Amino acid sequence: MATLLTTDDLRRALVESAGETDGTDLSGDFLDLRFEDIGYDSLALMETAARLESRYGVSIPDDVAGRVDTPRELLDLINGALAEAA
Ligand SMILES: *[PH](O)(O)OCC(C)(C)[C@H](O)C(=O)NCCC(=O)NCCSCCC(=O)CCCC(C)=O
Repeated sequence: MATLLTTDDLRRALVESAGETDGTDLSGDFLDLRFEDIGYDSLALMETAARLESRYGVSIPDDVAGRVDTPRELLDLINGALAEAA
């Protein structure tokens, strides 16, 4: 019932927020990899965040989206706010 955002969910959703950036690798452990390695833009991540905010019912300050380095931190932001909604 509580749709805790997993690595597999993120692997989908992250791609769902990238349009022209198709063809990266998000399958060979991207969780500790950096957004620069996975070819993610700055705006793309704001967008990724907003996507997740609106779907899961959370919120993340847009600057904090640019403060993350690795996807696990972004993921932490989501599930963190999600766990506050409980
Ligand atoms: P990232 O690490 O490249 O950082 C991006 C950003 C926007 C957080 C940062 O503040 C920045 O790029 N600052 C430079 C000054 C500036 O005004 N940048 C704008 C760049 S993109 C879009 C700006 C905007 O006002 C509206 C965009 C609306 C859309 C894309 O729909």
